Amino acid sequence: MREIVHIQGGQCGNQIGAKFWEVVSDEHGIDPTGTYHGDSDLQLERINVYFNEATGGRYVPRAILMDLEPGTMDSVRSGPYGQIFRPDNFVFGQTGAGNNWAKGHYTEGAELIDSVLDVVRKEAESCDCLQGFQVCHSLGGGTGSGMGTLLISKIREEYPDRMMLTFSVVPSPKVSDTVVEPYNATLSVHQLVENADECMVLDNEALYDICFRTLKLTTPTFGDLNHLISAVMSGITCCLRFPGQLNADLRKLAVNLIPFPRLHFFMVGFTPLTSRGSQQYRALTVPELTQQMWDAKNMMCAADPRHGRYLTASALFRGRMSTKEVDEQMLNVQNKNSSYFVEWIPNNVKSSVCDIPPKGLKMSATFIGNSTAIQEMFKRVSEQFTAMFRRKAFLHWYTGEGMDEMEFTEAESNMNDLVSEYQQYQDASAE
Amino acid sequence: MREVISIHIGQAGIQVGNACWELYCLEHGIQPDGQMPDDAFNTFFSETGAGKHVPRCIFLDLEPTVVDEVRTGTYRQLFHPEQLISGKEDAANNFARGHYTIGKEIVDLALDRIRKLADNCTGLQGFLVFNAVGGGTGSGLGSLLLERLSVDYGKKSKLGFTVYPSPQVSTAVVEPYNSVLSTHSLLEHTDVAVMLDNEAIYDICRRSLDIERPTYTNLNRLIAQVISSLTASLRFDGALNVDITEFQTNLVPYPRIHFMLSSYAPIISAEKAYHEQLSVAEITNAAFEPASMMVKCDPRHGKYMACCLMYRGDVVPKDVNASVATIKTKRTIQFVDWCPTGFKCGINYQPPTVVPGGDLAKVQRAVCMISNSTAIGEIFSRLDHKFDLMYAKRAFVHWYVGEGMEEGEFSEAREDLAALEKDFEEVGAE
Amino acid sequence: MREVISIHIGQAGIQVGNACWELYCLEHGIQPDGQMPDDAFNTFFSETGAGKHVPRCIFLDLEPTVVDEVRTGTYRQLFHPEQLISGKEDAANNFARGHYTIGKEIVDLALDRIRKLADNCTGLQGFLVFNAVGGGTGSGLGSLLLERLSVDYGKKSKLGFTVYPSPQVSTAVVEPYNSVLSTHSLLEHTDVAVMLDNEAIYDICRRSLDIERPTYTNLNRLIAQVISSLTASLRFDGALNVDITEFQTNLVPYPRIHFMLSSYAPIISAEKAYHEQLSVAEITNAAFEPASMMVKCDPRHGKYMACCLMYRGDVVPKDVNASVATIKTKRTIQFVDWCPTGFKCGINYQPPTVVPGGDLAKVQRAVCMISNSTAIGEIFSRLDHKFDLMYAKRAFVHWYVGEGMEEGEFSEAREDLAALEKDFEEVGAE
Amino acid sequence: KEKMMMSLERDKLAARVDALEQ
Amino acid sequence: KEKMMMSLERDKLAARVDALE
Ligand SMILES: Nc1nc2c(ncn2[C@@H]2O[C@H](COP(=O)(O)OP(=O)(O)OP(=O)(O)O)[C@@H](O)[C@H]2O)c(=O)[nH]1
Ligand SMILES: Nc1nc2c(ncn2[C@@H]2O[C@H](COP(=O)(O)OP(=O)(O)OP(=O)(O)O)[C@@H](O)[C@H]2O)c(=O)[nH]1
Ligand SMILES: Nc1nc2c(ncn2[C@@H]2O[C@H](COP(=O)(O)OP(=O)(O)O)[C@@H](O)[C@H]2O)c(=O)[nH]1
Repeated sequence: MREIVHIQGGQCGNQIGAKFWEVVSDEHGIDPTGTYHGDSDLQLERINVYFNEATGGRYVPRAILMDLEPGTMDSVRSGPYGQIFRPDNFVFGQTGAGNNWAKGHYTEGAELIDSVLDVVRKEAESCDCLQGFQVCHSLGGGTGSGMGTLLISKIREEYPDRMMLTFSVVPSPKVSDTVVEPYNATLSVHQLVENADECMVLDNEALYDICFRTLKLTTPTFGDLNHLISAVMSGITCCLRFPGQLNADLRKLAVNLIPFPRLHFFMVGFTPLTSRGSQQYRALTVPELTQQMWDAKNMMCAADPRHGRYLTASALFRGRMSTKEVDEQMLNVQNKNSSYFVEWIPNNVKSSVCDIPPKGLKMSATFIGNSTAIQEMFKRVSEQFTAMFRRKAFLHWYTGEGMDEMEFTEAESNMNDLVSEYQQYQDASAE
Repeated sequence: MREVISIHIGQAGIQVGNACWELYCLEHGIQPDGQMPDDAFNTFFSETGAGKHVPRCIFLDLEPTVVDEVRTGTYRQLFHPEQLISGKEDAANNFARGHYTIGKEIVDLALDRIRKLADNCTGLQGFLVFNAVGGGTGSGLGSLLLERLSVDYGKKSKLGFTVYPSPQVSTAVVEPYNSVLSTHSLLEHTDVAVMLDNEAIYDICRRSLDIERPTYTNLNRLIAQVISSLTASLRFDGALNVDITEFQTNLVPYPRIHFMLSSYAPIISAEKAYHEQLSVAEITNAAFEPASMMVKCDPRHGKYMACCLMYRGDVVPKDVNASVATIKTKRTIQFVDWCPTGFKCGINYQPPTVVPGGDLAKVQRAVCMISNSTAIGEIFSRLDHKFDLMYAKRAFVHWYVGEGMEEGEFSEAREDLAALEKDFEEVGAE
Repeated sequence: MREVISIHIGQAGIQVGNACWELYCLEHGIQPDGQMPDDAFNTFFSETGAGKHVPRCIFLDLEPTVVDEVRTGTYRQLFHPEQLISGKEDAANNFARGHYTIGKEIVDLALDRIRKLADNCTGLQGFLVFNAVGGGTGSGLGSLLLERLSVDYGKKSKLGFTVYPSPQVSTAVVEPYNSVLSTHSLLEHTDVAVMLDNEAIYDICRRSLDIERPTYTNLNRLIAQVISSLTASLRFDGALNVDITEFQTNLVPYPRIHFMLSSYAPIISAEKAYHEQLSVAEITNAAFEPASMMVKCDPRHGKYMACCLMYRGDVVPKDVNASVATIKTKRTIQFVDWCPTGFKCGINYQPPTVVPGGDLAKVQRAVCMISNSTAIGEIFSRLDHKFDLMYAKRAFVHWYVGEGMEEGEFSEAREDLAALEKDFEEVGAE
Repeated sequence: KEKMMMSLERDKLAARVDALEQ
Repeated sequence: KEKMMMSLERDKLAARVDALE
């Protein structure tokens, strides 16, 4: 009865949202036609967190798909679970943003934002109680980043107290897809710092590394990356949907994770990610799950935790589990890696337990870590943005959209200040 | 005639209440449907004309999931549907959220139902408040409810069976914060506060019951056994009857000092049972063992001020007198110089009932030793620095500020806890 | 011998009369055909030589639809076809339309049929006028009928069960206007006016009956139960019999102050029933709770002047005396300094009958607490500014003027309601 | 512990100073 | 070091209060 309003933005956001809704429908026993086919009371007990009931047994996702070009959501509708979404929740433009955050935020986003907020308000007003909004999108893209930041600002203005959750696909370190990724990321991070209450960072190269090393897949398409992201998205909120021995809602996770308002960026990971060959060979135990969680390779962010220090870390376990086992494992990890954990926080672990594991898995565990390691990700973004902005390459595309040059400097200053605060709390000594 | 109103606040409160009410239903023969196939149930149950017995309890939570678990589980036809009170938004481990913004209407409705319950009681020994010091629902809403109860009901004895954060192991981050806040709140409202630690009960289950994977169900079963032993004198007759009012008079030396350690004995599994005598002296020694205490607090560091023993089963006053004489003559146990007696023995002829499917074995004798001792200042010393370590950087302070708190509230709470430390030192020293 | 004539004016009047007469038929065993397979029905029904019992009621409305629903429904062979009086054109929420132009011939025929009823009654306890303050039919025609009844019958007790507009929720726009007009009219004609609010009864249904979608049928059933409890002492014997003439003498201190709040207890569904004992003390406390009050007016703001209790079922005078003593000792309940007793208790041995298809459970005890208190001035204070805010712009005034009204009538009604406010303040003050 | 006690004392002194300035 | 520095801060605040008295 604590509803969540899902929003997908851009091509990557729409694909991630489609995969996420496929996964959630699979978990809740929802067929592509909307009818419940789960044969489980617990699936329907808290289905209202994501779905609303239709005239019959049909369940419509509380999702809003947003884009400036119709091709992405045409593909979404052609997908296996494209028919669950209400056709009114597809808000599309006609001319897509050419990877231009200025186009997606000021010129072409201004017209579509009214319809987007109309749909968002219509979905929110139907909710009995609203935990918040979750926006899945990709930094480094025109329509995605632009429309997402604009909508996040609008929703923050309309619903200040409500929780705001962000799944941002930050551009990868080594191989960049588009050239204007540093501009788009720098402009979007400035908005996310001020508006998004909780923001979680994903990198495609980190996803590729984890799916090639742990899953040991040979030809990983974007579908598999979306599968991992969707697994994290489901596992973060399974405590709202299922009974838990020690449940923790999104607001509880945010309170236990965020020490100071600006330091709300998190890296996430899902366990157990097991290769098909070693599925039988691996033992599903609490220590094994914790060991896989705390591996640097398991992190879905490019930034590696060993360089930084863990400010906080929430761990949401799923399955019939021993709270003593979980707590002892968390304490043992903190004691063993006390160098990597902040000294001025006595306990850096927020453990939550849910009694319902995902289908097929006896046990599972999602990890959400606020660590100063993300400082290096922001620093790399700065090293690219400053270098390209010095020569003002591709600046005229943003300038012709009615964007002042001073906005770039302000965004860079904000992101550098965030880096500075991360470093200050990384090297902060108690007393 | 000896009615006691039970309040269960937060996830921990409701989960220990599940075990407590299962234990009471088993003890009094009440089926989960509500009725049983004299008048000893009147302490915890009020009977209707239909013959069905309904508990005098109130399940309070700002989260709906935990209460809906009870609404769906076996005890769905036992409890009163309106007595189960559920919120809409969880406190999110924010004492401010549970005490200033969300908790207002919920606690108002809680007072309404508590009033309906108290109007149905001829006598009223007091309230049994079971919450979790260290969570927004438990800390904030429980503190607000206790404040309202102190305002309106007045001199009724409120016994807070609080669960405090463990020294090293924990599950939350702002737990020292809201623990300090709740401690400042309940220093002046509850009459007797019983301290409990999950780490201590986990250790108990590991070494005694030989459970290598203890869980909250086992912890709550042990706590329920402790509370049943505490209340057994109200429901079942026996030599040396003890009362709820007698707890404070024999146990609280000064109004500020009312936090108490609890230890149940024997804690033995079904497998190793009936292998030793389990005599009165042995079980008393086991109860006084530092390991058996349900708080991570070595009693050897401090000095016992008062010790109330609740004996259950085939126990004779001479046996308890000899056992307490041996305990006094024991040199490891050290008492304060100003309390030459320091002992309150109370026996009952009802042996502890064993929950089927539990790990405890059927023992014909049992001891619940609840002690006021100055050693408990150690746990307050631990929370006093676990708090101040974050409060130096003002970490997570904005979260509490957002729901109507000030830095002054944290300052006042922390100063009050330091004053409590000083008072513990003052009473402990001659 | 104890006949009471029922009048139902307007849509609300007829729709509450449907529930009332269904309840009376169920209570007295009258099948909807008209006859049953003593003389307790004489209060509400007059028996014919053939054995068919016809109610002493009159359904008055200027709209044919509501009356035709009764003429076509199950109760078509019960009521007198000419007693069902139907108009041609609706009053269109216009007090002037219902009081000056359309209502004339209708009220003439109404007095004719009312005289024919009164000629068939040996005794006559009074009139029960059920209308809707806030609509042309109920307000205008009802006021005109009340004036004519006061002129011709004289001292007969007219009890008006009016449904006033709710504070915030409403269904009409000129409801403040015609409500003020009708209140000015009925201040000087009715003997005891009982206030009812749709918002308050909706709250009662939502909280007590757990109905998330309350409707007019539910509201009318609650009103019918209240009126049946009010009339129970006329039809069934019991200790402490209370009469219609006794209502005013023990309830109306001054002729102007005769507006009174109503509260029924218990209001519990079948599922929630037999979870509580439902003792006399508990039901009395529930009746005195502001939430159970059938008017959106917190009694804590004012002071109680008189409280008449109608108990139904297995109630003993000792229990009612203990309950009323507890109420008097209660600090929250505040009475006027000039009324030391302020209580009129009356018991009856007939439990309230349950309407099949309703939500109320079969309870062996029932309380109807009808109170004169100075808090009621608050609703008049709400309507007094709701009126003048519109009246400053003279909005919708031409609609009233067209059917034979003047600005002087509005001014006089507003000044009269202000005088009523002043009277309530003066009676409340020492 | 002594540090944070003295810090709360310092905070109270600062609040008193601000009140005096007002 | 931090204790002595912040104690000096306490002493300065107390002296300021006394001066303002
Ligand atoms: N002994 C024991 N402690 C428990 C149990 N369940 C929860 N706890 C403790 O209770 C604390 C949190 O309780 P709650 O405040 O009620 O959690 P909640 O219901 O989600 O409410 P908030 O967290 O305040 O929003 C945790 O830190 C646990 O240590 C239990 O079953 N047994
Ligand atoms: N409590 C309750 N109130 C009702 C019910 N039916 C109607 N009302 C109220 O009655 C008022 C209007 O009644 P009427 O005047 O009789 O409506 P009408 O029959 O069309 O006549 P006019 O409105 O005057 O033209 C509305 O404002 C409603 O609030 C009912 O079933 N229960
Ligand atoms: N994980 C994942 N990432 C994607 C997908 N599609 C695109 N991306 C990445 O998202 C980044 C930004 O693209 P995007 O913002 O969606 O383009 P836009 O929609 O036109 O704004 C690109 O660099 C892609 O590498 C997908 O299906 N899954």
